[PDB]
Amino acid sequence: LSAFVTTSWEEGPVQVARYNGYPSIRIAGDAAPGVSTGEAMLELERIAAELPEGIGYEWTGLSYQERVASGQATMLFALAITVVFLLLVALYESWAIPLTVMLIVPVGALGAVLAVTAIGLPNDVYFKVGLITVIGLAAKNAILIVEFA
Amino acid sequence: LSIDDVNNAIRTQNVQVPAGAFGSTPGSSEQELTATLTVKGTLDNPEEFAAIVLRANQDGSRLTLGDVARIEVGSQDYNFGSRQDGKPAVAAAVQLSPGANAIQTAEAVKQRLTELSANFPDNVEFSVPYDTSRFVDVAIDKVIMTLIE
Amino acid sequence: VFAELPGRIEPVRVAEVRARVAGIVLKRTFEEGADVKAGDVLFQIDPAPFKAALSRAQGELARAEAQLFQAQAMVRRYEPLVKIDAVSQQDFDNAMAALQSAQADKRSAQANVETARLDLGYAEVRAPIAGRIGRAQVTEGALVGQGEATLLARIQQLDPVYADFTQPAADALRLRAAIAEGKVAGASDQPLSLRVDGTDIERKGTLLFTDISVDRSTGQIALRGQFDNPEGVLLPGMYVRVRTPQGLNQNAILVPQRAVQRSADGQASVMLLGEGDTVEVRQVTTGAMQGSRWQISEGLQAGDKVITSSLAAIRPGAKVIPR
Amino acid sequence: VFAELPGRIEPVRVAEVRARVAGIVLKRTFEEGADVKAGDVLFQIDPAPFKAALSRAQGELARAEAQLFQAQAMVRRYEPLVKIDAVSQQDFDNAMAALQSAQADKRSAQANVETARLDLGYAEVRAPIAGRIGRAQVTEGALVGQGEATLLARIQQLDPVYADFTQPAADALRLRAAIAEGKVAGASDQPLSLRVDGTDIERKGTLLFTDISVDRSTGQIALRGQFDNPEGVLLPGMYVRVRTPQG
Repeated sequence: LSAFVTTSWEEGPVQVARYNGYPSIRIAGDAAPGVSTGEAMLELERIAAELPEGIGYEWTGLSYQERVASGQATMLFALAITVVFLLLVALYESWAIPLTVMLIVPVGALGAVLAVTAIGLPNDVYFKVGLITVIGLAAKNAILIVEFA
Repeated sequence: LSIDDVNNAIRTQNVQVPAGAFGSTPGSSEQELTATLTVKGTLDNPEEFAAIVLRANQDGSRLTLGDVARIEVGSQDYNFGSRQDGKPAVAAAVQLSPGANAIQTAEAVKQRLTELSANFPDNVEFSVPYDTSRFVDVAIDKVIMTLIE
Repeated sequence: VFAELPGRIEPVRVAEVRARVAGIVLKRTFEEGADVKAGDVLFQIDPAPFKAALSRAQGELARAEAQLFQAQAMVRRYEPLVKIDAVSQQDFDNAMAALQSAQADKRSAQANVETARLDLGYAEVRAPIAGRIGRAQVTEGALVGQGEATLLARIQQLDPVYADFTQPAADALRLRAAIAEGKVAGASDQPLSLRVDGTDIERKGTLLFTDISVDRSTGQIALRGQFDNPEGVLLPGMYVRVRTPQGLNQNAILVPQRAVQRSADGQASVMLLGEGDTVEVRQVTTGAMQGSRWQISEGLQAGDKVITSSLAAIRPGAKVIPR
Repeated sequence: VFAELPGRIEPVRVAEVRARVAGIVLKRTFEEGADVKAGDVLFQIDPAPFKAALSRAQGELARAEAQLFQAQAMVRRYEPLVKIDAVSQQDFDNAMAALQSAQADKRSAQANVETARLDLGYAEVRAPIAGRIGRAQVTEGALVGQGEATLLARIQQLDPVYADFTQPAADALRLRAAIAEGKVAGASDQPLSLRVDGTDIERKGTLLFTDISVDRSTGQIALRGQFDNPEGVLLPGMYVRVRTPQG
């Protein structure tokens, strides 16, 4: 082979990564302790806005699901509030009594937020559903008074 | 020369080579630079294809593909052709997948094509000479107008 | 630098014992495989015609000798008579001319007899060289010598032996260029080392000949070395590997392989511990590879402090603690 | 415009030292790979028959010389006698004719002797040209010259060398047409540049010959240039690429 083959050292990729049919570079990381992911991705969008035109970014997996959930939480809350209000007016044959009792929601939210901030846990799905359960049970407590009233 | 000769020459000379890497497993306890061999097997441009050797003698004279054939980059097939308003053009028909929105899908296709319109060469322009969705749009609009009156 | 080249064992002298005269092989005088001396009779071919030719030549020689005897007697008788003028001077000169002609004819007849004797002796086939004789290519009673010179046997000399090995032409040109540059000193005096495949048998030898012509089919140059073989272990034709020196580096710098970095352009570089424990980038050229160490042809000098660890975690000009 | 054509290095003179006569190689008088001069003895073939033939020719020459001496003596004796009528003019003319015949016979015998001597000298295998001798194709004790001219050795002249390279005939015709039309000027005076593949060794040369015939199997013409090789770097048979000016 030495009669017709020469060897020259170059550099090349030992692994090639493609995403959605375009050549891609996969970047992974973890947030610092005490730092939430959401502010991190916001800063990352700010950084990517400074990249040269034509260089793109996309979220995948956990980040994708987190983006969707952070999107959906607010309409969840709105739908819950409207449905409880409508069943509140249905039961009491009045609107004023429903407004009266729905005034109890912020105090339960107050307690949940103060506790989670005092112990320092993040706004996880666990705290989220615990807040929802507190919300329902505060509603029950308010009903137990307002019905006899 | 026969035609099967040129066929076999093209087949044997325009082939990728999976060479490998030296220092590969099982690797000796001594050597420490496994590295790729990366042989060039395929040809990229018409000039290289014209350099395909059909017959070569010991003295140095070579018969090449370019001596007997015209090499170029053309269409794989010539059964079909597309014209628009008397001018040659390229076109493609999109056929909907079952159970999908139309106005949202048509708007998405138009918006994606418009976003790619930022990247078409300047001499080329896109168009949508055929679009069923518009009819549907007009149709529903007419219906809603009836629904009002 | 040593190159392991492929070669084959050859005998120094090969004698193809072939029949020169047509005839029937009557007897075989040698036993196959024995050592034979020069002049030993190996085959006997029946002389039917050569004996007759020798007899005819001998008869002609006898006739010439008879005429010479007659001329000698005539001259001996005429010599005293011419002094007393008993015969004319012309007759004496004629007798002397006849005597000289007879001597010349006898010499010519002797030459013819010698030629016929050599032709006949080409029937007692003898070993031209000493050595070990192989199998006989013909058996007793077979016809040989008709048309072509039939091969009868082969004789080979087994000590010393040659190793004919081969080297790619490009490698030879590179070696010559490096020697010319002063990069590598000539290793003509270093003995070639010969190894038989599958065995631990090693022999030492000397390079004799390097061909100036490149084989057109293989693009390689042939080389011939000579190896002593007193025990007869090295047999002709055996495929052998020859370690031949590719010259001597006097200032060979060998660095651990994990200390050489390569850039995107393929240029090789090394991290050096500069003054003040600063890390500097010095470009180098890598030569050959010995084990796990790169040979460096340029870019390094004796006493240089190269970094052989943590290379991926160090930037140029950064401060490090040398261990 | 320069065209890089493939070619090979070929030595100016190649002498295939072959055996002209049949016999056993008794000795080899040269070391393989050394430089030999013209006329140097390389192989000694056993001169068994040719020595005898030379002896026979010498004997015939001696007989012719003896007859010539007899004729000369006869003519010398007869010359003064014819001046005094002591012998007939016819006898003197016969003696002179015999003397001339003897001289012719001596010349013929000398020619035979020289033929035999050259035949014998065709057994001391001498180098026809000076140059480097290669490996001996036969060893001592081998029978050579039987039937065919057995190749004994090869001698090559390494300075200068020729580069035999090849160019497509269509390209040559296009260049010639462009010259005839006047678009390009003939580059006959520009030197060829030979490069050895894989090395930086570059050599200048001159175009010697362009072939008129086209190779049937490939359709390309052969060209020969000459390159100086003082250092012996260019070895025969090496694949080289010759850059030739195209006008």
